[PDB]
Amino acid sequence: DFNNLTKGLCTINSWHIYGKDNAVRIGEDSDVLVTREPYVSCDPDECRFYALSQGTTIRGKHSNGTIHDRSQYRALISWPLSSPPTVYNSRVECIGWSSTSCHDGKTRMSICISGPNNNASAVIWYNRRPVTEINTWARNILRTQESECVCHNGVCPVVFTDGSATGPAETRIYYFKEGKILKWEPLAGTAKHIEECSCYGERAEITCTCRDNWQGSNRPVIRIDPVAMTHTSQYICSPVLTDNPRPNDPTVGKCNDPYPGNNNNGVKGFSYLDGVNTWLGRTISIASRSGYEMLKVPNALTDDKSKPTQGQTIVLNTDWSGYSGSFMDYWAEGECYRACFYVELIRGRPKEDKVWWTSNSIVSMCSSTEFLGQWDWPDGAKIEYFL
Ligand SMILES: COC(=O)[C@@H]1C[C@H](C(=O)O)N[C@H]1[C@H](CC(C)C)NC(C)=O
Repeated sequence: DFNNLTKGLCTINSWHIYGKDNAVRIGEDSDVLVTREPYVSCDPDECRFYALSQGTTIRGKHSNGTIHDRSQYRALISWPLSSPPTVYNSRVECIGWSSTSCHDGKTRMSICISGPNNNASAVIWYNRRPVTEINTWARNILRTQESECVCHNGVCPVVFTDGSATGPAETRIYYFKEGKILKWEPLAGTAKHIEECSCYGERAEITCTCRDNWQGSNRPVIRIDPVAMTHTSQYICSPVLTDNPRPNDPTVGKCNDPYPGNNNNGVKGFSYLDGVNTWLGRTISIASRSGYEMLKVPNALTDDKSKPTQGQTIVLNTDWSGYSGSFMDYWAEGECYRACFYVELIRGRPKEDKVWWTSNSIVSMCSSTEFLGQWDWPDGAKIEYFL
């Protein structure tokens, strides 16, 4: 049967290490593919790492220029958890340079988008076969979440965006079932710009924390009702800003508007908004993608004055991070859903231009009801070795 979001989130008192692939360190002397925009996603019988290959190995001569985001040599690949994305173990879900993927309890739906900027197209795969196609509607880089979608009784909402990344754009929430379109709605609510949403599901509701790439340093949020197939949007009210780059934390945040200070830029991120059991993720640095920390900010979503009450560093401010998204093992034993997340640890350009490539490795953590001691998890690769 299709999976149903019948549980609530487990109580988040800290974070335990879930998975790490040390891909760059290993790829230094093995056939590991160059990737970026990775995530984690589970099936009823296993969980896997996901990412957008660049169609070449790190050591390969074609790794030169992989700082680019959209080429005809990219594809959404998945591989064994904590293993590295190698040529020999990576499974291709579909061809394209923007994606999302999730299992509905019976089988898996995967979405890849490809094509020129003014004419991209999305192909929705289900049970590994192509089923539905959707052409651009704004003729400007049709794109998706870059992390797993979430399903409820067969219905799997997916947030897309087409248009300018630096101003008003055309965002849509598609409601799929068995890879077929049941309905779609244009974005509503007060979120003024949407991109790369990180979502999770609990108690028949789907929360997506996204990125306002044009004006908000606070992160927009879309909560979706998968049964009525309706949604609303707002901004995380809390003054604890979580995008990047971003201005310094104020004492009051903004609920229905973007907090200003930085324009046309950002990073994919996520949060878990569950009343007092709310945790936010953010790079430690306000100017670059360095370091990563989790911050317990009770009622962040609705309290425009909520400040940290607990925290945990995931990556030190002297190590590179990157995209970060949410996922959960909706098929684990237990009474509650265990909040998990991954952090893309970017290596190479533009920050490390001694090499001509841009890749990353993965770190993943899930929550614990215990108050576990913390440690930091850097990529671990030594750039000098690639010289
Ligand atoms: C797959 O590439 C990404 O995720 C890239 C990565 C890059 C970043 O922020 O690091 N910007 C994304 C770019 C953002 C758009 C809104 C301009 N998306 C696409 C599909 O080109």
